[PDB]
Amino acid sequence: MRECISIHVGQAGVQIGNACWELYCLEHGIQPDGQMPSDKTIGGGDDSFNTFFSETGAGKHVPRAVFVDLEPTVVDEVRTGTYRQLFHPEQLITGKEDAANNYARGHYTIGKEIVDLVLDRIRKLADLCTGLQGFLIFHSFGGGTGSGFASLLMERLSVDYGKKSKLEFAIYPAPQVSTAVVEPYNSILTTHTTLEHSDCAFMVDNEAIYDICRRNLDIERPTYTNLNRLIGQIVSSITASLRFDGALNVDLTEFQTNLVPYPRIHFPLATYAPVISAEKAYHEQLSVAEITNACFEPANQMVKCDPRHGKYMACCMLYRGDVVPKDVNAAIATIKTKRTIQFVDWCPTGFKVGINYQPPTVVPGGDLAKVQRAVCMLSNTTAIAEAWARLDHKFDLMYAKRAFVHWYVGEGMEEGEFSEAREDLAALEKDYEEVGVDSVE
Amino acid sequence: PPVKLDALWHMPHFKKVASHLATFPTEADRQRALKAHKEEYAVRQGTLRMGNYTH
Amino acid sequence: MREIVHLQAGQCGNQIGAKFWEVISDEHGIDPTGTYHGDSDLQLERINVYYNEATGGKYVPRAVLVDLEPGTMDSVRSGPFGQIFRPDNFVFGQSGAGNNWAKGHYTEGAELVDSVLDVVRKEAESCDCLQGFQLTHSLGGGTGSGMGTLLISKIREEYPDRIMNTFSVVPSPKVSDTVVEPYNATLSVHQLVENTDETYCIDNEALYDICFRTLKLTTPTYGDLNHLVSATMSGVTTCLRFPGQLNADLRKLAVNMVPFPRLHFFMPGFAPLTSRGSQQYRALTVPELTQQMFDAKNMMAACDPRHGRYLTVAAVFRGRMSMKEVDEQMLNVQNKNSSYFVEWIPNNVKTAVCDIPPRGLKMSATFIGNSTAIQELFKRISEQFTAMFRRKAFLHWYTGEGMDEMEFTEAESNMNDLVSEYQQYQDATAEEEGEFEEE
Amino acid sequence: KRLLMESKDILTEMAKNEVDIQNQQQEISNRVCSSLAQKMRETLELKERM
Amino acid sequence: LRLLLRQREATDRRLSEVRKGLLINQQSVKLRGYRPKCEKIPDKADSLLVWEKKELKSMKRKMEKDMEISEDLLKALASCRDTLDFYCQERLQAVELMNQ
Amino acid sequence: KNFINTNAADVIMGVAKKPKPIYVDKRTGDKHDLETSGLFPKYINKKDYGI
Amino acid sequence: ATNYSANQYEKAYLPTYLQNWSPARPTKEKIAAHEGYTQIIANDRGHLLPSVPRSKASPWGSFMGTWQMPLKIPPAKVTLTARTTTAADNLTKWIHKNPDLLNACNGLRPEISGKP
Ligand SMILES: Nc1nc2c(ncn2[C@@H]2O[C@H](COP(=O)(O)OP(=O)(O)OP(=O)(O)O)[C@@H](O)[C@H]2O)c(=O)[nH]1
Ligand SMILES: Nc1nc2c(ncn2[C@@H]2O[C@H](COP(=O)(O)OP(=O)(O)O)[C@@H](O)[C@H]2O)c(=O)[nH]1
Ligand SMILES: [Mg+2]
Repeated sequence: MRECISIHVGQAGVQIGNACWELYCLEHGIQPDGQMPSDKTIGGGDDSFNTFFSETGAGKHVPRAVFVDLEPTVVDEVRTGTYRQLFHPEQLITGKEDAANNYARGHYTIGKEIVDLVLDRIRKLADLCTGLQGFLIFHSFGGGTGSGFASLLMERLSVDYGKKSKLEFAIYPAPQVSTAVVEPYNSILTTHTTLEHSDCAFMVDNEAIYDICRRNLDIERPTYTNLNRLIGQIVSSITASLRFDGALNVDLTEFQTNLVPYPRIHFPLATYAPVISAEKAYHEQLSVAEITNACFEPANQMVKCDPRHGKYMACCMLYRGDVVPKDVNAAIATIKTKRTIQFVDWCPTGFKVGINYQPPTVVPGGDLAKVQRAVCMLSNTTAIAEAWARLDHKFDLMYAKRAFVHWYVGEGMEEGEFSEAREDLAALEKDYEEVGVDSVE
Repeated sequence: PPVKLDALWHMPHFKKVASHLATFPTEADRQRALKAHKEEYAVRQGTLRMGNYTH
Repeated sequence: MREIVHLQAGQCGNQIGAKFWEVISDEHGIDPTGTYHGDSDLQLERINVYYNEATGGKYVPRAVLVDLEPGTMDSVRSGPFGQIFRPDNFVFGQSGAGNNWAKGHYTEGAELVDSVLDVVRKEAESCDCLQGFQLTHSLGGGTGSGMGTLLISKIREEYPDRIMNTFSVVPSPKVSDTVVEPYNATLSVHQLVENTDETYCIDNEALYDICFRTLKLTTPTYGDLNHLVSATMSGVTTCLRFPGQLNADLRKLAVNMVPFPRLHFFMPGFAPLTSRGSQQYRALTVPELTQQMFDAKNMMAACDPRHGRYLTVAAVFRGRMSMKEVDEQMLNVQNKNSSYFVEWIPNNVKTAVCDIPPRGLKMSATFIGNSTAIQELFKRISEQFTAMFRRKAFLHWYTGEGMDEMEFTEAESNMNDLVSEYQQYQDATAEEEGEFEEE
Repeated sequence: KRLLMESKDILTEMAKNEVDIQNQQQEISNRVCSSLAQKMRETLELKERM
Repeated sequence: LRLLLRQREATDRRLSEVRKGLLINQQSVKLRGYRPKCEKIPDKADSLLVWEKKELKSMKRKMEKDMEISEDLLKALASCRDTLDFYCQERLQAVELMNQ
Repeated sequence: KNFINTNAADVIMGVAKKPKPIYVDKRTGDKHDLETSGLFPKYINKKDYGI
Repeated sequence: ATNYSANQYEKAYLPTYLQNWSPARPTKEKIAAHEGYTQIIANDRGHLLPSVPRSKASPWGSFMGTWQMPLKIPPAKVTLTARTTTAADNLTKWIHKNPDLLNACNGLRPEISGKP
């Protein structure tokens, strides 16, 4: 009955989908063909896989995912790889030419050709699903496809489906390292469009994950696979309460509702704990107090901004494994009794707690050790506003000379939209200021 | 000792735009709240005067 | 899918494109017959980007070799990979240009242009979704500098939105082999700045210097020059031919590399260049690759970038690496030499990674940089053109073909305004806005 | 020269205002806590007669 | 400039003492609410506790303004110090073969 | 020429390039023009329809 | 054309329970009774008579394709709770800027809730 349909867009979307779907198949017991390991009866159950997979005639399972991209090679790799016979051919949608780091190309010219086909495929998947819980949408703010076509898909998805949740996993630009020069323009223009068509977001930048992997997992030269595994672990802990039973289960709509205080503040920051290697794991007790203390370290957030530069407004907290409510409450009380963690005034009780039984599985060839208990964290705070200020800094000092804008205009987008988007981000920053203010009369 | 404490540059065109969110009930509360906000600007941390107290 | 049509003009174009096709044939596993004898599957998955299918499991290159004198075409056809080219694509006149740009452009190139447009239309209509054209020529000659510009001007009109690269051989001023070289250079750069997407400026003197001091060859012939240039041309589109961790291609590079349409001249470079003992003593790593890439003795143009501000920089890496080392090194090189990058563009560097290493190697990297120091070549061309065109010397050859005199004047004017806007972007300040935000 | 002239006058006031505001605060609490003892003596005194 | 940073931390340490004092006073009034209703009758010492609060709020201000004038001077000290070194390299640059 | 002014001036004063409608028809990229395929109404609205 | 009501069985036919997860057509809950018989309002081959009135809307339905929809589609969810006085106006102007989207069958019909 539970149902999340995946709408992964872009190169980042496709690679994150590869990691997540390998994790899901290993968790549920699927083999790379798409079969159960035996010739088991369809009169048996373990139908938990129904939240992600769909049954066919032959007793085979098909994912509820639509990898979309506008360059052929990334999806040709998944067509040719080990999981080739797992995905339906018609689900993996590609295009002949890509936007090439151009939101304008990906929004008005190239995206508008493949809007209809992917909409039809999502419509068929939603037809298959019985009680649809939500749409999970993964993309980046730098790449032209994953910015422009994702924005346009969101805009049309809001029309086609008014109520349903559209969760947003996003790759935010890092404060220092960058794989692009024009990416402030994309990262400026996509958020102005998706400000009014979005429910929750989980922006992550790769620099902080680089720091976490180099500091905790003892890998001095990891690769994007090692980041994708961590992202897949985050999504797994999000959907665990849907999949398997728990002492206090929590849907998607619950932690959507208790995380967005105002209609233009929908930007939480993730956190996972513990992330430690086997050699370190052999030496440390891993208890609820330890992991919940590690979740609040400003050296563990995968967004390069310190919560000590702001105030938390909401905190969704997701425990998993061999955990006990009494110890959870003791740990949260200890967290509360600390001045280094500061809350806003109109949020006296700012926690939403969920508990799941099954420990997270371990993928062979991964990085993490096998641990009996873990925790995910989704904190909405105003310490994100400095990141928006830095993005405005870079966008303004590029936009003064009117650089790179000939590309967009020649594609066919008006130039006043640049000014309008920058003004709306200024308005959003001032909104963050106003909700950060305290009132004492 | 390097002494760095400043805000990243923004163009004066995009300034002075009013906010889109109005939360406080009355402007009488708003002005007092923002006045009290201005005063801690030498003791707040990070940037944009939104941190926790220094020390 | 995403095809490239290769224009080849002049003797320079023919020899360097011959080496270029040899390099890609060895990279993709092609025998002198033309068949595929490779072992890996990725070697024949996207081979349609440059090749076309022929019966017997044959692949014919998507190349157009154009020349006004038949003597070069014989050497190209009798070379090592000579018979791979389809004979109908060879297009050649019967009379040369004599290093006369006017002869190549107006009188004699006007007859070959119809047939070569027919052949390039043949090859453009063959492919389904053509990305564009990549042309190879020299500016100090008679046909590549001459009728090559006519080709560029006509096919820009016929196929506007497609991409065009030009691997132009510019004149070195320190060493030269032609007296009338400045005239052709200045009458060609105007056509380049008006109708071209990207231009890579390669200099034979720079290549000679690199072969002298880096590879330490006793005898540097033209083969090594062409091999270096062709390695660069392969490193540009390797990410289009092969999959990687972070993909990119030519339009991505152009969009993130050209801030305004007038400034499209780049200095290229190749990272792993070592001799015998150098190979023995040197461990091929990412920081060493970045260090040698940014060493100014490694550049293959004739302009030191310690005399200019690096407008934008691109690196396309080759092999299987860890992206943390790549990004850390590029942040390090951005922070250290702080003054050498313009300040009104944060993160002036654009990166790409392709998995397949070049054949014979475990890692490699390619640099494409736009800096203002490239105006050092236009200043030198303009001075040597002033000294010549002042006295109306060698002018009867050009004016006998039927051109007027104001063409030199307007070419020099446009060249001068190009370098003027380059210096305006040179001495530009970031924390300042005016004259456009008055509204 | 100008900032050096400006600095020395400024630095003394920061040190001078530091000690006085430290000194004033301790005077506030001693007088205030004395009155609480002054309320204690009367309540103990009335308790005797009760 | 170096002297100013320690004068900056010296005053900020006192600002916590001003802040700690404001908690001490408000803590006491809560305990002053614990007394039974016979003792709950307001007295003169309650006015003194209110008198302590107004001062600490006003003493908070002088230390608040203490640092705001400290910051603006401290930035101007940096820029002059910055450009002074910048200008030094200009004249030092033509003596590079000299002893200097 | 104050090229920084002119380059800004050419961008700000101008119009977009209108894209022609194109639709993709298959799980791999297949661009087709939309105004002649018969998906767009075209002939029904124009002309002396029914006369 | 019309969507009737299965009365006590209308729970089985509701759009979400039929796995149609989108905006759906409304259902006529009450039926009125007509007395007497019916006049003829069309010629042969279904031509409406000169006297009978006709609707003025489009005779070919109302679909809006991708290349016909506006470039800035406003959201369905409009919740004017904490918005300022002008900001609620500006969003509402964006809602009502394009009447052809609202009248379109595929077009959005947004709900507006709260006030500044
Ligand atoms: N964490 C993570 N980030 C990625 C991954 N792939 C790409 N990115 C980020 O995405 C940004 C650019 O978007 P891409 O996904 O690379 O490319 P795209 O989304 O297809 O957009 P186009 O290239 O214009 O077609 C880069 O800055 C990368 O840092 C990935 O696999 N993992
Ligand atoms: N780098 C390089 N330069 C070359 C090559 N062949 C010729 N040149 C240079 O090109 C110039 C002559 O070009 P030219 O033959 O006149 O061009 P054409 O008249 O169009 O055929 C000479 O200065 C040579 O140094 C080559 O294979 N590589
Ligand atoms: Mg891409």
